[PDB]
Amino acid sequence: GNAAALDVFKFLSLQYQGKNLLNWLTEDSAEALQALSDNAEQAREWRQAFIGITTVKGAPASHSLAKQLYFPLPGSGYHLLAPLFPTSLVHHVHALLREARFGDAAKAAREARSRQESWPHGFSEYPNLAIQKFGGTKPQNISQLNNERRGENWLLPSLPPNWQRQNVNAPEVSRLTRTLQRFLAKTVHNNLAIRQRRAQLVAQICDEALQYAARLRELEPGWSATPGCQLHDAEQLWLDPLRAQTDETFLQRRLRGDWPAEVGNRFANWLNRAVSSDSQILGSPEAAQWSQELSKELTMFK
Amino acid sequence: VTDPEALLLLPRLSIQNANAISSPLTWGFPSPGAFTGFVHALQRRVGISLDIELDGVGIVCHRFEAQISQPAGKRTKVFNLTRNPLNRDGSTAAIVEEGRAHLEVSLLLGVHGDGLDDHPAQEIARQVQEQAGAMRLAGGSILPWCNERFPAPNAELLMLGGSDEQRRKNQRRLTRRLLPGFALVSREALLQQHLETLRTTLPEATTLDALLDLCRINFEPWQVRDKPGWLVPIPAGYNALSPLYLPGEVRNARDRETPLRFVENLFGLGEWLSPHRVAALSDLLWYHHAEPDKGLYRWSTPRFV
Amino acid sequence: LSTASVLAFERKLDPSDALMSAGAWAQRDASQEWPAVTVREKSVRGTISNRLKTKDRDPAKLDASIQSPNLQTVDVANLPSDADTLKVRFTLRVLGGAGTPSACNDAAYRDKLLQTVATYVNDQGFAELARRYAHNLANARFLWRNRVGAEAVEVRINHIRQGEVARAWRFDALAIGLRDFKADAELDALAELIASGLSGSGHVLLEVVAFARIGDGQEVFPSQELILDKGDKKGQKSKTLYSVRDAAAIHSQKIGNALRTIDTWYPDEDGLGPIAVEPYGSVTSQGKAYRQPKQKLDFYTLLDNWVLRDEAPAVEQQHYVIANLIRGGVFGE
Amino acid sequence: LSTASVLAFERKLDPSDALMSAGAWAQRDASQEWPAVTVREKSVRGTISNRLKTKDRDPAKLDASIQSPNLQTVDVANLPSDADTLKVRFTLRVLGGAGTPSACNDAAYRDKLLQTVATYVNDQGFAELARRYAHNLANARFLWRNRVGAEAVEVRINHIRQGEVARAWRFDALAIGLRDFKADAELDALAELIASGLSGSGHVLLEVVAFARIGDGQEVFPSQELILDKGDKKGQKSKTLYSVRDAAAIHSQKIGNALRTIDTWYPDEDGLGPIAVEPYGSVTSQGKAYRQPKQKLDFYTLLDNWVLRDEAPAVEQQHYVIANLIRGGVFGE
DNA sequence: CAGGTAGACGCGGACATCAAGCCCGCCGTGAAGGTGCAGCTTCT
DNA sequence: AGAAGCTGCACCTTCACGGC
Repeated sequence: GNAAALDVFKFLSLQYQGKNLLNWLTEDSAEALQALSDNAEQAREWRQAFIGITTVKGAPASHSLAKQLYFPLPGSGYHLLAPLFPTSLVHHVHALLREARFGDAAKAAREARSRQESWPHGFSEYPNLAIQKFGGTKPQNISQLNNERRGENWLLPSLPPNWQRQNVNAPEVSRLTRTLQRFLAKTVHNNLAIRQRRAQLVAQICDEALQYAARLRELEPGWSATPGCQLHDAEQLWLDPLRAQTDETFLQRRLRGDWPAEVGNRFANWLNRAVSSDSQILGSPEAAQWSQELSKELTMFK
Repeated sequence: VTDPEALLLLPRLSIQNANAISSPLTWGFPSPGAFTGFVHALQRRVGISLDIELDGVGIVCHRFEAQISQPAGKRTKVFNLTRNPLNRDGSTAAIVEEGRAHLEVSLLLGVHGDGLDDHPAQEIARQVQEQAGAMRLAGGSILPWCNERFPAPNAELLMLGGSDEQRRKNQRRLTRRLLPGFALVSREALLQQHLETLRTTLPEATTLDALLDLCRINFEPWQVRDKPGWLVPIPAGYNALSPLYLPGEVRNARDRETPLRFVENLFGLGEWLSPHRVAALSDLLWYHHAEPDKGLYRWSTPRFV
Repeated sequence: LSTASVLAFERKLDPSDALMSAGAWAQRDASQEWPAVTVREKSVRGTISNRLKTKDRDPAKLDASIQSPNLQTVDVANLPSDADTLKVRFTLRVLGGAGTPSACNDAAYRDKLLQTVATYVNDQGFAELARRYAHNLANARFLWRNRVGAEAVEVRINHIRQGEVARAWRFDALAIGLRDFKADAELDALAELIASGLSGSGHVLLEVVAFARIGDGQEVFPSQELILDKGDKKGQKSKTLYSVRDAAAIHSQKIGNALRTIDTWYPDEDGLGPIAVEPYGSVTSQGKAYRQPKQKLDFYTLLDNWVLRDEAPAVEQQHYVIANLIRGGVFGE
Repeated sequence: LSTASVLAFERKLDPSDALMSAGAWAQRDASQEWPAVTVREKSVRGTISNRLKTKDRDPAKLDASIQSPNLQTVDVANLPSDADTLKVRFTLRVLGGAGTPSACNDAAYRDKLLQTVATYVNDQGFAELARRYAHNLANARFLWRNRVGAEAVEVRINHIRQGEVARAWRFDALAIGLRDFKADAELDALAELIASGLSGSGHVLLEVVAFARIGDGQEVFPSQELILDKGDKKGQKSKTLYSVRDAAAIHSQKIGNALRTIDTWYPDEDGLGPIAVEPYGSVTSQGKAYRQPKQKLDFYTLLDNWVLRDEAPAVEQQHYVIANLIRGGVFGE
């Protein structure tokens, strides 16, 4: 209402053992004579003027700046659906979980961790809150409960991520393969420079595989039996286990020699099925040649 | 019965001053009610001329940049406002706080009607895009792709237009175009599940959703409890304060031919998945649910799990 | 009879945020590889140069305060030392459907308003209004502080038809002044294009890019962000600039107010200059609000004298009324 | 007629962040591709030079005075060992239209202030002010500590018209003193050009270069950054020199302070020299604030006597008031 | 107008220690409020 | 000499501290 009448609400919220039977003072008999101990006319009139003007409405309206939004009915038609601001006080639950005993739980969390036994109550943090204040300097013009909090609607965030989260979230090799296929598609006199460019392209492909093995050495030392082991037993150990998570030689096939010939074989099978031009079949001796090429460059590590 | 036969993909739209205020309890990304109202306005302006219905819409949000600032000393953030002109006599007017944010979101929406057999292949999508370029999305003007190094086209994929291997191939080539984004999903079964695991001889008022929004770093014999995905609070519709009134009853309405009602916001839980774990892209679409003589003017993503 | 109780009008002539790049003059041809100017935070040391309040104080602490320094931390945007040209670029959508109210209660008021704007566009279409908008795009008025020290400024405007350019304009923004509205050929062509985009026919997308010769290493001004400074140390920094995609830019409303300032018809010495088109026409610079409703020249009284009491205003004031209709707003009783 | 509650004045005489390069003397003419001075972060071993506190006054922990090398981490900027000349380069716009505020509330106060500034500039133009500005540009006062031990300092001022010079001045900066404003023909020409830029009668952007013979491989002093972070140690540098793109530089507000020292009128002992122009005219390094409000010679009382009560001060105080208006800032109730 | 096939590239062992990390001063302000009534003013 | 609308003025009214 008008802020100048807010004084009367400060008269009506006087908790003299009960302010609910004082604002809408209906269940009182002594308070009517206590409001004016002279007669019963002005006492009853003031009592009904106090219980009446706090349960009264007027007329339904929405003065040209309140929001009101069409909602599509299922068959056809609409409703106008004017939203009104609620007085749900999560602000009390926000303030009491950020100042009252957030301090005690936070000090138990922040000086008792060597002590494993801390205090048996937790706390939250509520990050990325947003302050919204309705009345600018004088918030009394809005309402009464907009003066207890000094504005400060305290909005919780939504904020869609950007491919990183703590809760949960989620091509030059193709250029080399394409130019290798387009190179062995056509032939110009079939001389030394063709085999030089073929060795050049397969050299770039296998050092790209070496760079892929090196740049995936930056993930973690210890993997596990994470699923998808249909292609992941020979190339399981080509991506090295960093020799630091082992620490007691828990793996016996790390140096048996099982990995390099099989990794070269399956790499050359991948390059067989990937590079197959109008000269359709590529074949097994070329597979053995590229297999032993990558196998020499993988046993060169030790 | 609201099942699409196509999925018009509108590409990565950029939105310059959205409504970063979403609800009286939540800020950040705009309401999904804005996206359902945008698609219903598109069906009002385009879809009746093609005899097609436009129901359901996705959200990816390729990037988000709110216009906020941190008060230098506090743990919260305040909104960068705008400046309104003087009132009548020369005096700085009372400021209302409007939250504005720059969005970049692509959206796929479910075409439904009989206005496509094989004739409008990619002119129906061109018509919808070139008409939606002159429109706003949440209070934000959709910047319609100025002269740059590349264009960004639209797409129209049919579910019956292709066999099973082509169905999954077209789903894969559709989800490659919106893979850096994050799909927004209504999660109400998860909210009721977390409520009824929370409700062990103790009641609730609204803490079932506030407890999933926060970051509790509590101790159990410090530890920190984890949540699956970004479980955010979202405004999921409205609820009835008032019995609905006749058109010639409420003073100062938007028009005097529609019934008006006084409503409150409703609050639910949403998730920002990545769109490569959706398992059916015929899901992930936001539909209305009136039940209008009860209230409950809800919007959701049904048929999900 | 009675006016509409809810009367809304959407913003036609909607611009976008005006990103700022930096580069050398005469390299305006290859002005797409140009890097943007990034806002920096710098801490400054100054004095207590504000005037003091000698109420419930003592003289010793105040003159000891004005003897002592004053440490602040502001935001600043500079050109590099290898770039004497600022490149301010934005897009502009001319929507269409000018006089249509986006919300109106009374059907009779809606019909009379549509008939009024229909008779206006029939007898005098969007010629003068679009000519003034094309002037305020042609002179670089959207450079607010970036125009006062420029040696030469040039505005390049390109109409994007389908996905590519259809028409190119190149204007010298200093020959076209900020206070006069002349008549040329290319300006009339741009005004006819703006009128065609404003007559409901099309929704014209233009790009505007303005080159400004400021100087090597000089300081440019992106639009300052409004933080109300009522709380715990949220005003210690005193200057925050607007940044979108790691680049300094001007707000949308500032560019709109800059191409909107076309009104040279107010009852207080109209030879001063064009002011922004507002109801109760206000300038925040002079701190005055021209066209007060004590005189009969505000937007509200001219509106419900035009469409309600059937008396048309003067030929210059109905231009201002339709300029508020394009400007958009929330009115009604 | 009273003072407006918001009064903002925009910076005239806008400098840039002055960059520093190093080379050899007598190669001053081809000093375009000179290599820039970089900031080197070094770690020094020292002693305890500060006076002891009451906690370190214990007989056991006066060992910090005895054995503590004090292990600090500072920045430094040195010339190359075969380069004995520091070159400092910046640009300076002077805009004009000094008395017009960019923000006001009372339009009557705005008109009265414009009337007082107008009767000033048609009474006495910007002659003494631009003369003192050109004198502070003449002697390299912007070389702050780079001037106190230099053997010969020479400045070159180029009036950049479009992309080339239009008139070049070349001053021996040591012959022109730092305490008295003498007369010279080239100085009067530069003062007349700065006055023509200060009256809005032209666009004036100058390029100022200054060479100083510090010494072969000596230490030059750029601006030190202010770091607004309070109490912490063992990891704090406490000396961070300012640099743009790995080139040591002087702050723009430092140059703006240095070419503003034109105030030889203050009621204290003026036999020392010119100080900068601030309201309540302060030198916070010297710890004393001249023009205290206990005297009637600060900026605010002289301004509100000149504008409100129509009490015109002396001509020197008029120069001080207009110099504060050229400086800019926030004035008002 | 052409320019190679084959095969393999070592082990061991170790990688410093001492002592300290400054003091002073200060941190802009102006503007961002609604409702209700008393009286004045203008017009009839 | 009585009715409508505008303006001027009064009336209401201050916090708890350290990044999944």
